[PDB]
Amino acid sequence: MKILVAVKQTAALEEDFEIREDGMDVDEDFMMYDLNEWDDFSLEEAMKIKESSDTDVEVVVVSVGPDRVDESLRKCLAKGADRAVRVWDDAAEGSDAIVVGRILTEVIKKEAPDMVFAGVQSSDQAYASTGISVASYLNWPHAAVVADLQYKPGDNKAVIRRELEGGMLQEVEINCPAVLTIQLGINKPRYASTKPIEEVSLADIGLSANDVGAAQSMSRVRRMYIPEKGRATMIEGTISEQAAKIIQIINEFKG
Amino acid sequence: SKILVIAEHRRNDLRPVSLELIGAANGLKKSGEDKVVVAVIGSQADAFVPALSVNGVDELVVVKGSSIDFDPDVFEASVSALIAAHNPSVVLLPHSVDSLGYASSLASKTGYGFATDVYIVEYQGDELVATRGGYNQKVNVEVDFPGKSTVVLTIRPSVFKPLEGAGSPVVSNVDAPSVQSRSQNKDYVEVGGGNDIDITTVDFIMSIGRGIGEETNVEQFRELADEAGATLCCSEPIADAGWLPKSRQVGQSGKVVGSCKLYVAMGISGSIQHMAGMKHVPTIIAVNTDPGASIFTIAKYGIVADIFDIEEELKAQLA
Ligand SMILES: Cc1cc2nc3c(=O)[nH]c(=O)nc-3n(C[C@H](O)[C@H](O)[C@H](O)COP(=O)(O)OP(=O)(O)OC[C@H]3O[C@@H](n4cnc5c(N)ncnc54)[C@H](O)[C@@H]3O)c2cc1C
Ligand SMILES: Nc1ncnc2c1ncn2[C@@H]1O[C@H](COP(=O)(O)O)[C@@H](O)[C@H]1O
Repeated sequence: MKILVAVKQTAALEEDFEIREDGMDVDEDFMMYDLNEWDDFSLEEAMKIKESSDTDVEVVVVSVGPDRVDESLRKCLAKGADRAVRVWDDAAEGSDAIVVGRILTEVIKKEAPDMVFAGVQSSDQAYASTGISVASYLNWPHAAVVADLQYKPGDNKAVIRRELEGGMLQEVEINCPAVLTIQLGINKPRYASTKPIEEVSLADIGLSANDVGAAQSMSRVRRMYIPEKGRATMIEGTISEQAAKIIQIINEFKG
Repeated sequence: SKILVIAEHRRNDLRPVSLELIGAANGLKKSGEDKVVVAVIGSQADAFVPALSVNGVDELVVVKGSSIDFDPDVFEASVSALIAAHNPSVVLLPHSVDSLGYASSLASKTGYGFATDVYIVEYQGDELVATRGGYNQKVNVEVDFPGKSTVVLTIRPSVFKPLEGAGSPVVSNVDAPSVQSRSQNKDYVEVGGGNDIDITTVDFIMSIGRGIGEETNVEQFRELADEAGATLCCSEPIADAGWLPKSRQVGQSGKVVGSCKLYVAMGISGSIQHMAGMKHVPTIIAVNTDPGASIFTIAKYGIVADIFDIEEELKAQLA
């Protein structure tokens, strides 16, 4: 019994970041990298399933990305993931959600897991696409935005709740194996912020430069730019006068 | 050419994002002669033809599949057959929880252009140019779809304006392709937790986010809210943690605060999903120590200061 968890190391930007000379991305010098927030919850859900079971449950984390990503995979192993896999070649640079879905599927084919978990979306690009693209290439049952999972290892069905707009959920019975995208709040991850990572090349999974990268993506980036955004009226001063302005605004509202 | 719009309904009600997409489709088409085709999918979807017989709809296709409401196998199959039948240049879906269940699967099988959560779209000549966000909404990413005769976009809700008035589409009925779904929908559910206030009805909200830190810090904001005559609401992490009831959560998964005139957002970054619940509020005050927080891009007033220091001074001045 095996659960495969696809994880992304996302980038967040420091203040005063700049667009790189070619205009296709932000300068990497302004990026801070960490595990995608949604992956904390999906990894925790796999671990909860592992701990609730007397049957062995292998939890395998997999990420497509350059060598910086090993730091995040190492942290997953430290939380009790059994194995971690990084897939990369430089040709994979610029791969969108659909191409990454394809690459992930080639690993999943070899791992032959009983369930695949992915996050609802990434905190950086927020495509909300990668996990369900994997489901297409696998041709597996799937559901997106899973906030509850009733599943025991080896069951051929599970019952999920998907989190809908406007304060409601929908219970859905889904055939297993399945791909699920996992929403924030499904559990309370316990670790709130020597076994090597397995390194896999495109060649290892039967792919070449022609299968991946920007040229095989389903849209082309023309440019990335810092837009003009709306601007607040910043209240400067001491805490006391900032509070005084808020009260005046409150009073204006009340009268 | 044709632009195909996939409408959305749930629990017998048409979701208003449907009409936004029709607005988007009509604004996008290059020529008077181009047609907007709207599809509504469900076993009881004929009920929605009056509500979709509106300005800017040239053709309305009622697709009867096996499920009442959204099912990802049913939808992917149906939309794939709609694309085949109508050969649209552009297909518009809502960036909704339903679409998340199938949009990218649809795009993986075929050579279709694809981008999600799009909030600017136009033709430059015959070239479709779409804009979405990058790096937690800190940039715009502008994309095109070279050589793609069909492009599927999911469209950010509450960006594109609906048209006004009725329409007279050519209405047609089709059966969805006959393939058995690998899931079955069961009950809709609203989860437990206190529900003493309907936050869609209140006019003055103080809302707390992850910036409050530990659960022990909730009480001081409850006290502030009470002293001010505001209703205490929150962002998702507070409610997910069980620190305030889900009924107080503002945003996509929570509630839209339609009656709110004054919203004080304390320790909330302003994610897109939080904004969905409160960006319409006429006077928004944000209190946040990160000047780069998205919330300041919609706030009327901003205070780059510690929320605990602000809360305590506010309380003292109010007394
Ligand atoms: C399908 C889906 C539905 C969703 N629905 C909702 C929804 O209904 N509602 C919702 O809120 N989110 C929703 N989200 C979740 C959303 O993506 C974000 O995770 C969430 O909005 C972030 O909440 P936050 O702003 O409180 O936390 P954060 O983004 O972590 O922001 C915390 C903020 O506090 C500030 N801060 C920290 N310390 C202090 C201090 N001492 N003084 C002042 N400021 C401080 C920080 O600068 C930061 O900006 C949804 C997401 C998905 C994918
Ligand atoms: N490079 C990647 N490697 C592994 N999983 C990924 C990668 N990119 C996205 N994902 C998965 O998709 C989720 C993010 O969704 P998206 O916004 O579609 O990228 C993550 O939580 C992962 O489960």
